[PDB]
Amino acid sequence: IPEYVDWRQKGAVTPVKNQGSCGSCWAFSAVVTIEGIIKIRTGNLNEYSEQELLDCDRRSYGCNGGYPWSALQLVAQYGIHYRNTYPYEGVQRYCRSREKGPYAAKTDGVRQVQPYNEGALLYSIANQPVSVVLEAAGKDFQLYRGGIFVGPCGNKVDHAVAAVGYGPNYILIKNSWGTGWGENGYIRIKRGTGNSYGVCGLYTSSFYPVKN
Repeated sequence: IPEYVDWRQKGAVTPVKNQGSCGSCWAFSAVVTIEGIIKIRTGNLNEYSEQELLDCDRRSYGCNGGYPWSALQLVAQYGIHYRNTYPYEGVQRYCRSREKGPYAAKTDGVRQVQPYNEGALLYSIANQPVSVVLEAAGKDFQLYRGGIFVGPCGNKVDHAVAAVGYGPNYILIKNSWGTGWGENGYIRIKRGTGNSYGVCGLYTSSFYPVKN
């Protein structure tokens, strides 16, 4: 795999979003990976609906938190609508998939990266954007403005985001806190520290969609 990957340069990443106060990060993370794999497989970059996953993933807890893997399982089992059809409201409401016409996109399954393995995560990122988790609670992450982030941070993961690239010393992360946070909404997190958790627990739990 190459020394640098940046899915933004391949036109496979949509603009940075702001989830607001709702604990919907798991839905935003999952959508980034759907947006990416559909561009990779079909050539078209579309925005898909975080709100649909928020409303309709019965295994998750709406704005109280959730699971990227169940959100991705939902998209493989049913499908997902365009963001424009099902825009983001920042609050969980009734599942309205059936009232909004046919699904826009569908995937075929979900896979997990082997946890606590930096190389396995980089291998998956070279193939597509990947949903990852990290510890965001610390003020250093909250206040991050730029540069390759080394912490301080623990490994008590609490926030789902998407890995969309990497380089020799970092993994490139698309956050869902708007374009005013970090590097126009992105963070570069240090890699290669030899800690199997990853910096801020980045290697704990990573999933990606499968599309034939």
